Amino acid sequence: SLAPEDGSHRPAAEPTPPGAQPTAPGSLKAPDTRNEKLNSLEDVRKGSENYALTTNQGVRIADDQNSLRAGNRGPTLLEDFILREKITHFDHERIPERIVHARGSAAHGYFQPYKSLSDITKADFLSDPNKITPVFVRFSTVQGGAGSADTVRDIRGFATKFYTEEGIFDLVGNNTPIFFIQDAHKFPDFVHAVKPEPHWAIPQGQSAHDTFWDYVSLQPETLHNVMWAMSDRGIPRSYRTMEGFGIHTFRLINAEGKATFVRFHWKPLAGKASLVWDEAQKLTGRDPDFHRRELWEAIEAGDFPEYELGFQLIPEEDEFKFDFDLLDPTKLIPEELVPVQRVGKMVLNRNPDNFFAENEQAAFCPGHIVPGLDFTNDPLLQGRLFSYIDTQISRLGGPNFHEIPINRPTCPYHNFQRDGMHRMGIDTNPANYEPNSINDNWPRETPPGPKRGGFESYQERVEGNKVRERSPSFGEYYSHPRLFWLSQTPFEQRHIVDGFSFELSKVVRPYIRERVVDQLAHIDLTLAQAVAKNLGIELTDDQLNITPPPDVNSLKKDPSLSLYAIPDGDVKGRVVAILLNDEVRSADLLAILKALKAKGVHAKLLYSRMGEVTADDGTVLPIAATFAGAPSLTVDAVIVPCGNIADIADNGDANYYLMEAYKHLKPIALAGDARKFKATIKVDQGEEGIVEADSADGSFMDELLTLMAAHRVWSRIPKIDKIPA
Amino acid sequence: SLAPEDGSHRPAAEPTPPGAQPTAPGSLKAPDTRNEKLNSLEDVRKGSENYALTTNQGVRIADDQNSLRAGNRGPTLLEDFILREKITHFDHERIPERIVHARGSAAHGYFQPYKSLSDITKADFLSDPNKITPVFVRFSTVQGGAGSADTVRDIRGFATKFYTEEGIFDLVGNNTPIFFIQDAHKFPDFVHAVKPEPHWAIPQGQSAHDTFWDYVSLQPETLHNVMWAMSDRGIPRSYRTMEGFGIHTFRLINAEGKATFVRFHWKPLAGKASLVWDEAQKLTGRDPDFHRRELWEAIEAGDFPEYELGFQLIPEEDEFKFDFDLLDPTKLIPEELVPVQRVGKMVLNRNPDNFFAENEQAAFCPGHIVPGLDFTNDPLLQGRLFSYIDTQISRLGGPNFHEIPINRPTCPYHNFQRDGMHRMGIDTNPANYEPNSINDNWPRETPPGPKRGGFESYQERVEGNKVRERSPSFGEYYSHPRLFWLSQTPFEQRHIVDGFSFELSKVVRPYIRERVVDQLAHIDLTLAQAVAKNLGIELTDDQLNITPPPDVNSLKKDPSLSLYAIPDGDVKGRVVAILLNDEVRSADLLAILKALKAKGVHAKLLYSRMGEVTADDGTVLPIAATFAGAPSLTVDAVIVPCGNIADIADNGDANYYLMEAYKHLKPIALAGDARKFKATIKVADQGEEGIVEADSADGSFMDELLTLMAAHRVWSRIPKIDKIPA
Ligand code: HEM
Ligand code: HEM
Repeated sequence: SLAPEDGSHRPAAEPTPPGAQPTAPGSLKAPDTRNEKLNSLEDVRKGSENYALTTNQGVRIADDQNSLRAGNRGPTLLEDFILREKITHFDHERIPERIVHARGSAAHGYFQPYKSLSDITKADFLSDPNKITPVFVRFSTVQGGAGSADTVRDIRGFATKFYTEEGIFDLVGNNTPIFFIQDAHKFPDFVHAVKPEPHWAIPQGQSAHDTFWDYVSLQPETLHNVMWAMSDRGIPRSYRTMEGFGIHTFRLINAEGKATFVRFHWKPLAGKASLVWDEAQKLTGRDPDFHRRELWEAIEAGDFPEYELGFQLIPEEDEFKFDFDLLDPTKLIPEELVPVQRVGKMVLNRNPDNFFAENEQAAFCPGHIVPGLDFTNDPLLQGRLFSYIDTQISRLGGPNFHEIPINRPTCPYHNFQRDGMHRMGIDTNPANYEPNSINDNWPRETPPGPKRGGFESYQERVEGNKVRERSPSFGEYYSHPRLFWLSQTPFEQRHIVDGFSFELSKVVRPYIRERVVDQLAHIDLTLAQAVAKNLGIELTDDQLNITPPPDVNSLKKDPSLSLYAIPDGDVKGRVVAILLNDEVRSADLLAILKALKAKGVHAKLLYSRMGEVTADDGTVLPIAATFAGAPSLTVDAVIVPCGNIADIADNGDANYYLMEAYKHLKPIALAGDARKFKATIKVDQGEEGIVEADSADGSFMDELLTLMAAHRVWSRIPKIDKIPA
Repeated sequence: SLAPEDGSHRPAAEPTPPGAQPTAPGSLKAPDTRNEKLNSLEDVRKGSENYALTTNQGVRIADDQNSLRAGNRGPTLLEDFILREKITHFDHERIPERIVHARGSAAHGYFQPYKSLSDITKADFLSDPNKITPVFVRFSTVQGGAGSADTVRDIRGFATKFYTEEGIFDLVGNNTPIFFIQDAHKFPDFVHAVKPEPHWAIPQGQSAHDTFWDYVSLQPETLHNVMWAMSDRGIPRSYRTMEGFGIHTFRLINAEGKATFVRFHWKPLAGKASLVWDEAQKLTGRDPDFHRRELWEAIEAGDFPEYELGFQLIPEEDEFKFDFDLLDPTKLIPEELVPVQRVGKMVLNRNPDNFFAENEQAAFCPGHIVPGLDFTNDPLLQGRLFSYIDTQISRLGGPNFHEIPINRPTCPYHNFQRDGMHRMGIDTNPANYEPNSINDNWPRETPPGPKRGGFESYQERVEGNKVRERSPSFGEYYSHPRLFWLSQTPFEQRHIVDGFSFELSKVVRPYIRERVVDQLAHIDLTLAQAVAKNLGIELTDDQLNITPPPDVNSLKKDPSLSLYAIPDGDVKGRVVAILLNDEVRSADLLAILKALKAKGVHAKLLYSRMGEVTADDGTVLPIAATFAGAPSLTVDAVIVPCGNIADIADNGDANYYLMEAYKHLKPIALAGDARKFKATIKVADQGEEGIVEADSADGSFMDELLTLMAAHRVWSRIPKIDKIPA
């Protein structure tokens, strides 16, 4: 009898925009949204409604408020089995977090290819355009714990579990196309350096400390993935607005046994967008769950995250054609030399029911491949194949982690494997070995073949001695950092300079700072000088004379490496803050919202207090948040309609919201008297990125939506140093 | 060699101010700080200098950069035993974090009593003023994960491990004197409610979501601890600047067998200080490891955290002489009815060497008591006794967690317990059971005695029927929250109203907000009216007519419940930001620093870039951090000296630096042309209380600034920050 009579506790099982309703588990939120993986999970879902509360043994509980005691004011009794089971289960809730990418957010989806790829690979999931494969995707950061913030400067993980007809395929990618290290053997050294320092366990979610920059300074192979990290790539606006990459070269194998080299790409259909550092660092304070929240809400809204799977393809005879080793994971393949051809579409359309059961327990391993794919001798990748199965024995508590429901294949699985902790499968097979006659040798081996064949490795030639030795072909470190750098817009280049500058400023030992700078002189002198000047370091004459590295196969730049050089903006799923007053002009707010709804743009209505305001025309407006409660940090744009502006004109928080939005390069739109706010951000004829008009004209809504399509107002950067926000 | 020639890589083994040197494991940083427990760990401490790099089996590694592979562009081989060992170890580094109080920072220290307490207890470690007991202290939040932020709004844990001669005593406490719930049976319900919500695991380190307040609204026993939480107690300035409480009534037992009732207190020598919320929420962004870092750095500097252990003592016959029940842990004992007798002093004086080894693996339990102490029937505490041992099994991977070194007793430990995962002790006893004749029954039972006796429970009379039932004497929920609210300052009350309003602001279902407000009308109408207004709620005529709850044993208020009502200010260990310019007035700096050193106040010098600047008298000043890099959030005060003020006058980061500190009520001092900054903070020519100003910083200027800091924050300023866009 505790629920409200108006039924305001329950959300609607309808797509609703962010903040409209309580968020719910996905099967309640969207019961009609289905795929084969999600239908297969019905057998393990527990309901709640109209159920007696029980122990795990099915015994109904009379009193869930009290321990059993020898009297009212008595001591608690050992015999209280209901108390102890409840506490015992609570005391054992936690399991070890992932050693890396502990922080992650996940959703169910489906994948479909555009056309049969059966010419280049015999993988069943790429075999036909009508073949629809369920996926589960987890996006993550890298350094921080499960309880760390989302919008840190870090790499992001992009791992995809394809539940195919011929097995699970895990594509375990990152949001940059390279990694920091060449050889798996040094993964703990590099991960120990970026991680919090072992004496005092500081700092969390930050590469900005001494041990990371010490390692980078002594291992220049790192410098290419560090540039990406120090770029706006390091702080994305959303998981929906970043690129995914496989990073390693892998193989495709077709029915003839012909092997094609591949690199995997995810391209975001919503386009690439990133935060700026001041905004990102502050947002870890205002909303540490910002990416996790944004993603759940985009999906509850129907703003389904969409990505296009892309292949970079290289014939086997083309292995040595480039200036870099294809097996080197610190080098990218420029899109200018090898294009991405579109392979398929992935759509994330449903949230999970239980984060711990589905996200936290989900296990990806890049070793999970299917017939039609295969590895290469990329010596980072070779090392990963051992690690992902080893870690699950402790993290998921045994070798039966595949029987945990999220991890189960939809396709059939039968073998002679037996027992292990938390064994779920009860095998009826008389034989637990092959060859056997007592079960006629079932289940049986399948020979390799074009469809439904057994897995067989590509018969790659191996010649050479047993050595622990780095290929000399890997021993070039500066030319790809340089290609990346020259491919960036000038405003991206300052953001990179500022990232290096900020992080190095945090480094306590100055010699570590000086060595990182000396490494930068080897990539480009302009970038190297701009950092030295922010650190009060002066380049020597030797440093000034360092010859630039070769370009990569004759390229001066590649613009596919920039987030913004070629615009790809889509406003659908973006959010505007609307700053109300106590007597809002109804005409302005009516026009504003119908323009946003038309382009799938969301709004939140903000005031100095919660509850309701009334517009000039009597309309009751409910309030989503306070100006302090949902700061500018959390929106793409700000719109102030006309009304009793006097009401908010001297409001400290209302003026700061405009200044915070303005400093962070966001579009700002002012109608009527709202223009008087132009004084707080020191703007009168007006400027690019401030939309102003007598009323929210509809041309006014067109100017604002056009700016939102370009994501930020880069022209504004020269003005923001003056503004104290 | 990879190290610099100059030796700038190694910190000095002598105390230094924060930022002066790189931080170090405590045994490198302070090798001559010792106690019996730090000396006991010497057997497991592992050096690194001048040693061969080896496998765990002690095989020397020749090449630590490469997998073994067939050809230098070849596949990795299974037979590489060195790579697999390194990867495996890495692949298995994490253990589960604690279910609650996962986020924490800890340190070694000692405890000494002021005088022999054998009159009221036979606890050996309280027996003698010369008895020095080593400790390990862990401070924590409650809700957040091990990787969540320090300065969130939350309860803080204050756990103390005493290594006594008669066994380990863990006093496991929180920074408020009550808890949210009465019976341990509902702990999982309350924790599930305050924790991130199960569908999407949002939000981290916050109680500002629907399920916590849904529970608060439907369970009014919660309201007293919610009041402390919504107050500035929820956002302390430092672990050094908060109080500690055991919460439960415990028993002291003396040699004669007399039981005395006790509640435990930790009184901070550095005094009580707290953040403001806007400042604290932002610090979780700018520096989420702020409490952890400050603790480590205070100790590296020599500003030791110090606390006074205090007892509230109730003789057994007074058990019913309060109009609240002593065994209810949502109820507090007012220091006005029962004063805290300061009984001893604890000092935290050494950082650990390895955070995982000592902090993360440290296990505390309220069941770990020693002869001279006993329990009560407090039903929250009764439940705790089961849980602390139970999680330790999964979290530290078996029943041998006491053999993890930081957990080990310094006193002798011998029993018939055998085996278990990772058993370290090799037992030579021919017997693994008693009674035995084969070892002559060693080891042996000890009869209870005044000193070095066996533990025997206090023979408390039990009369009742087996019931799952809540004492009706527990069912009064508003009178302690009222006593707390009346005991606060007007600015403290404003901050509580703001705490409730901001958090209920983030509650999505308005009926939950209406419901929490209805509860506040049962506590106090003024507080209920101010929260409803901030939420656009109108109290009904009914809500307006709700009778206030009665006084607690007729106290009108208790100023011990307030952080600021009585000044306890100590500025030793605080920090000042000094905002530099490219030609600083040396006269201003020379006075600013001389006065801070004298009071033990730290300074970090700040500029628009790193490196150095030169003073007008030719002094080279090293820059500690940028304005952006060390925001106002991280300092107690800001002083701006004279020099070339034009250099930073148009600097947005520098103006905003002063605007943030002003909004957060911090003291600001401006000398000479620095006064030109008064305009950014909208201070008039006439000046205002809380802005120190003079044409040079001569003596009166610093005495004015340091006086403001003793008062911690400028409360008079709260009406003037409405009109600052910061
Ligand atoms: C290009 C290089 C790498 C990429 C792109 C990569 C990618 C990822 C991703 C996306 C995850 C998170 C999966 C999830 O969300 O659950 C992850 C986790 C992990 N990675 Fe990597 N990784 C790389 C290199 C390595 C290496 C060299 C090692 C060790 C040899 C390693 C060991 C692990 C482990 C232990 C986890 C946690 C495993 C688990 O509990 O499931 N990774 N990696
Ligand atoms: C007044 C009430 C309570 C206080 C003051 C309190 C205090 C604490 C503190 C300070 C810690 C952290 C210890 C550390 O740093 O290692 C802790 C941990 C814990 N508490 Fe509580 N607690 C209370 C109630 C409860 C209750 C009722 C339960 C369970 C029924 C409980 C279960 C736990 C558990 C399981 C841990 C984790 C311990 C570990 O993993 O080592 N607590 N508590």
